Amino acid sequence: MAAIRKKLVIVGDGACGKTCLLIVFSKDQFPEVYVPTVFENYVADIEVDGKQVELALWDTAGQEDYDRLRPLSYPDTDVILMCFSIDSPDSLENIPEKWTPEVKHFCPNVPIILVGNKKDLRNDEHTRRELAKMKQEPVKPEEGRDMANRIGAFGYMECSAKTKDGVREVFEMATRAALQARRGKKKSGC
Amino acid sequence: NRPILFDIVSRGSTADLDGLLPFLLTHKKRLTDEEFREPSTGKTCLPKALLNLSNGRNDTIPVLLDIAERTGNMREFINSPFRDIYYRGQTALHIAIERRCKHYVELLVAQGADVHAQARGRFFQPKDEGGYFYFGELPLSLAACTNQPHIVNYLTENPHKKADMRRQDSRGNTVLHALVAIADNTRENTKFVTKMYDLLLLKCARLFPDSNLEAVLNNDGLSPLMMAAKTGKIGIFQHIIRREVTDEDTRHLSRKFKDWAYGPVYSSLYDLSSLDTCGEEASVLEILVYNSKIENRHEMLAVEPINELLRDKWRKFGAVSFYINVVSYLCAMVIFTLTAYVDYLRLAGEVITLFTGVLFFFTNIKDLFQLLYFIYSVLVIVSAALYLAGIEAYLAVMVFALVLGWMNALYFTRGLKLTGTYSIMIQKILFKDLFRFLLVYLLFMIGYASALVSLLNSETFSTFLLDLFKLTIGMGDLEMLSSTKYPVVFIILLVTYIILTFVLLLNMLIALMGETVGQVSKESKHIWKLQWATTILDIERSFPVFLRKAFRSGEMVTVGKSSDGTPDRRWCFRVDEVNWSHW
Amino acid sequence: LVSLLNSETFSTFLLDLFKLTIGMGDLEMLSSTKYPVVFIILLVTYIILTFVLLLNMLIALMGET
Amino acid sequence: LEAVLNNDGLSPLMMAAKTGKIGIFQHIIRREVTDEDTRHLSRKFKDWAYGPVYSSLYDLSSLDTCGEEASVLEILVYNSKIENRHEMLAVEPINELLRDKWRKFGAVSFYINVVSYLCAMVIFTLTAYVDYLRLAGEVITLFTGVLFFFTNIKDLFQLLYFIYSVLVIVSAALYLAGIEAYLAVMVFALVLGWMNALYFTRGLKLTGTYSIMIQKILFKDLFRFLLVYLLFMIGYASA
Amino acid sequence: VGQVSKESKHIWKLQWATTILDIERSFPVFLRKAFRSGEMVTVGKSSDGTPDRRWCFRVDEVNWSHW
Ligand SMILES: Nc1nc2c(ncn2[C@@H]2O[C@H](COP(=O)(O)OP(=O)(O)O)[C@@H](O)[C@H]2O)c(=O)[nH]1
Ligand SMILES: [Mg+2]
Repeated sequence: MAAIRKKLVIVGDGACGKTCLLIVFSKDQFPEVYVPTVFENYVADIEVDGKQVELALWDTAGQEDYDRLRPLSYPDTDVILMCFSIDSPDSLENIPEKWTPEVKHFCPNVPIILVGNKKDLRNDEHTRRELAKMKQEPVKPEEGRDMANRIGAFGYMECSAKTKDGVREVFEMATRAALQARRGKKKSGC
Repeated sequence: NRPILFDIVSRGSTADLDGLLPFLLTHKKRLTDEEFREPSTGKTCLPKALLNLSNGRNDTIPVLLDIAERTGNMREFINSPFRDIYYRGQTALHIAIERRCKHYVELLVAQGADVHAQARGRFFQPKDEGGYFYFGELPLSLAACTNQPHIVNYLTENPHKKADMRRQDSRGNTVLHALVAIADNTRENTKFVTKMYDLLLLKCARLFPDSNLEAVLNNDGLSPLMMAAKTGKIGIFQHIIRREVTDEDTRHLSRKFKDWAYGPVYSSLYDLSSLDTCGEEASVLEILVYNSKIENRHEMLAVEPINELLRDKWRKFGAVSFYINVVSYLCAMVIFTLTAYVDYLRLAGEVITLFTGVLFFFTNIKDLFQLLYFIYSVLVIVSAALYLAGIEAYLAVMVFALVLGWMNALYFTRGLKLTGTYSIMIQKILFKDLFRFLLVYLLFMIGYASALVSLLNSETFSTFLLDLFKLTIGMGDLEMLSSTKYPVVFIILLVTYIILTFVLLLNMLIALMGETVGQVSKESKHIWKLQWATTILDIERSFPVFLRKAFRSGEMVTVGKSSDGTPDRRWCFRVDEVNWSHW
Repeated sequence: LVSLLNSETFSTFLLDLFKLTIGMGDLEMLSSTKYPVVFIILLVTYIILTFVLLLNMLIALMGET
Repeated sequence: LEAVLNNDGLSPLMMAAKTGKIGIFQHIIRREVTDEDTRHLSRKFKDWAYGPVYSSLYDLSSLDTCGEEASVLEILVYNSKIENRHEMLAVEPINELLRDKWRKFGAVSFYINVVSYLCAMVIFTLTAYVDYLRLAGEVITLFTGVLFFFTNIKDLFQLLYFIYSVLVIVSAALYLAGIEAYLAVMVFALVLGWMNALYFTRGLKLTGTYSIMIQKILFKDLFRFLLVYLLFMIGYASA
Repeated sequence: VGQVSKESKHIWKLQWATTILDIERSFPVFLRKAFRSGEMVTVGKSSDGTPDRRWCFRVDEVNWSHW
């Protein structure tokens, strides 16, 4: 009928594929030469269950000077994709430490989907050898499942921008979660 | 540098922009980059260009658009929003519409500018929320609000990307809701708003035959008519209620039809959809007199189909069933009066007394000056516990409650037309003037009692106070005076104190008639209808759905064959009016 | 008032209460009362209510009538 | 030129306000001039507009409180003696200034001033009546009366309040003396205090009209009627 | 009261105004400076060049008539 506008924002450590994940979702064409630091001011049309939804995709980076302006993208946020890299274990442990409190502080009572990107690289020989150099291993799916339950994640999936694997379903669940209007209020004042 | 570009854009000189594209391509900079944008609000070059215009003409805009297309950031360039809370969400198209530049609006539309962009900054909220101007946060609604019909026509008829009229903002308001919001009671505003409303409704009808725009509701769950009734915008509500449209294709959208005429007498049907009691959806009449909080509420009842509906209701319940509700309280008063007083029958009636008080409390809790009635219900309770106990103080509680009941009889007088004004006047005096006067007088009396005690030179004060009340009556003798160290000063004071208490109370009567009753005298007739209306509504609310369905006013009429073919059957209430003028 | 005092017993009270409205009569009832403490406030309150409602009548008469 | 003052020390705007010439004062307050060279001479500027809503600045130079120079608003309602005073408050920037002030003090701080007199009334009421604490409060009673008188002398129907302050004084001398007539003085003053409560009612919006009406009746009609009635009663007593 | 009845609303504002003024008079210069109404605005560049900065009190008015 009449498309409903929902705001989606992606927050994660750098080089975990947030911009690429949105880009593959937008044009379904992997950019092999040029990747902007941020993908902004785009709205995508998606239908999940009899409803047509225009999803406005915001993107947050923190390489240089974007961290100062990051907070003002949080207001009026409908759904969040907290992203990290499967081929980089360092990303996982910082989510509970730093990413979560900022998200809760600026925009609480918002759905959150914890996702791990680039499932292909966990089996890659080069990445496996590099992690083994430090007696490390790629982020196991069990750890991601435990983390999702640990921090109240709405859902946990895995993406692969190079192979375009699971992107449609991931954002499909993202908007499905967004369409839920929370549950009233808790401990509301009189 | 950024200030130089801003100044160039401010002047409007296209020549000064020469060489900009080579600079940007050499530096690989974008017009949407942070450096070029103003840090305070994120403002870009194009908004600055739009805000400055020479006789409504700025030559930089096409060059800016051309270079933005050359660099390949046109989408980001035109969709870049402001991030300041004060001006959050504003885009170039909002400025273009606000500045009444048709050609620039068309250009921006042609260049892929977002047309459903929201502007939810604090400056765009209603007055209550601290904002200045509210229009619905959509370009289409913004054009509709500022009396720009050509822009609405273009936005809805453009080939590149049309703007759905059904679109809803964060609040859920549609264009019609915003139109109702910005309307006021001034004549010109109501006229322009009505014309815009009708044009919008007809356009939506043509574009969307199956749907009905007015049916759409906001997050709060208000239709445009209901919101117009609630907020007190009289003119648009009156126009929405008496909408008549000649066009055959859109005939079903209008409300007041005309069935037949026989000369100077005409009988026109009206539409009671969403305007009558015993309906699952909220009733416009009910919300108009329950949570209106509107200073023009009294004038909202003067509308043709509104006023008469109450008289038609009056026949069914008003004039025939007020007796029963009155009588119920009379019977309860008798049952209670039996308290002080066939031992078995008397005990049964005594149980009935507590049962009647409990029933009054049970219906009181369900209904929630009914706080006075609540006090009565509260007082009933303690008596049962103390009666089981055998304590001797339950009589005091019963005394308070009994007097409260006989006083409540006044509320029953208020309902009747004959006593409707007198009861309300007594209550108003008891609340506005009498209450404050008594409050002040009590403290004054206590202080003067202390003064009299000092002149006499707790129990010694209690005797004086009781005998002083007797002195006000005059039955009691002046026992205090005899036992006074300094009566000479007291004698003048005692008379003076009585004068002051009485004269201030005498002034209250003068104050009440003019200061308090001055506005009551003028609006008593309007208030009486409101009082009558509230009483009528409560009667219908009590009755269950079956009982309400028994007396749904009006007669079902098939107005005409609908698009589906099954005639539209609104529940219509005929109105008879004769007029010699015209034919 | 009869209940507070705790037909003829009501007749005496009524006649003497009319005298009380005049003020010539003494408060014979009060002496013979089980609970005068509650009655004392009420008796004054009752007189106020009777008079103030009648005082309002004069205000009502000039403008409403 | 408007800066220039006369011997009395009045600017044209201030004199216009004092003497009651409404039209020129309204025109001086809302002066707007298009000429660029003389732009600084006008008062009401227009900052921005967004369609049907406009927001225009105004100039409060020589028109606001807490200024060393005399305030036009203050002189308009202190020593105006103008029969058109009520219409002078209707001017746009004048009327609204009071509501903006009302938020800061009007609706939030009237309670405190009211309460101060309530507390003083209680302290005085303790007079008739932990011996050491009671004596300390008794000293506080005289101190409160003296404080009321001290603020009364600074402020100068405040002549009624002056009478209250006057009556407080005699009590100390007679209390040291041990004379028995100080009670009469205290009686007069105590009733005066509870009556002064009416002045506190006047400030509140709800009782603002009733208090003033009571005072006016007590002064215009009631005073003269009582004055005549006293003499008539004395003569009839002689008869 | 005939003249009082008509002008009571005007008198009440005068009564309210006098009471408001006394409150501000009592407070010392620092306390008064705390709540100087309006917002300082640089109206425009003056002849000297330093913008004229009157203490201005914004007034909001809407009007459909005209443009
Ligand atoms: N091989 C491979 N590389 C990827 C994939 N997704 C992302 N990358 C790499 O990740 C790098 C940075 O990712 P980016 O989009 O900038 O993530 P962001 O910094 O959080 O925005 C890119 O240069 C890509 O080469 C993938 O699916 N396969
Ligand atoms: Mg990036």
